[PDB]
Amino acid sequence: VQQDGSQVLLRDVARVELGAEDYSTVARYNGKPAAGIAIKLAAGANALDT
Amino acid sequence: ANYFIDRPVFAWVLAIIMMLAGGLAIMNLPVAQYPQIAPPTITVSATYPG
Amino acid sequence: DVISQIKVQNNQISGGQLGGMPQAADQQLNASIIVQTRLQTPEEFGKILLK
Ligand SMILES: CCCCCCCCCCCC
Repeated sequence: VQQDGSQVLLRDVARVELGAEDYSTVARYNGKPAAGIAIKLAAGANALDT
Repeated sequence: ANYFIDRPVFAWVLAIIMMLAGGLAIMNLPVAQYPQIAPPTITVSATYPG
Repeated sequence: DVISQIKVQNNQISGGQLGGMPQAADQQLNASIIVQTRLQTPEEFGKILLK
């Protein structure tokens, strides 16, 4: 809070944004952007019914 | 041995038991491309941002 | 005071990257920044600035 009385908020010194945590990975499906998962299976598993 | 020859019903019952056990086995048995072959590994991952 | 100054001048400060994700389009530089490293010799420990 400044002596003039004006309030300094975070939005006045920074840009807040719902972004990502790890920014170093770009996944694209058939050129289109996308995000996927890799199912590494389990030790004792049924490769078909799973 | 040779005492099954005199008792065909015993042999047939043993065959039926084998077939039943085999069917029960194939109904519930895991299927996979390959079993666990590689020696077990443990991976420790740590992250230091920047 | 000596302990605090040793803690300050014997750190592993993570500088970061000079241009990294999310990077602006048309970016052709990618380097790491080395700000500080842990001291290695008693001579270096002798030159820690106390005041
Ligand atoms: C099955 C074990 C090896 C063969 C045993 C033969 C036993 C002699 C013939 C049957 C006598 C009743």
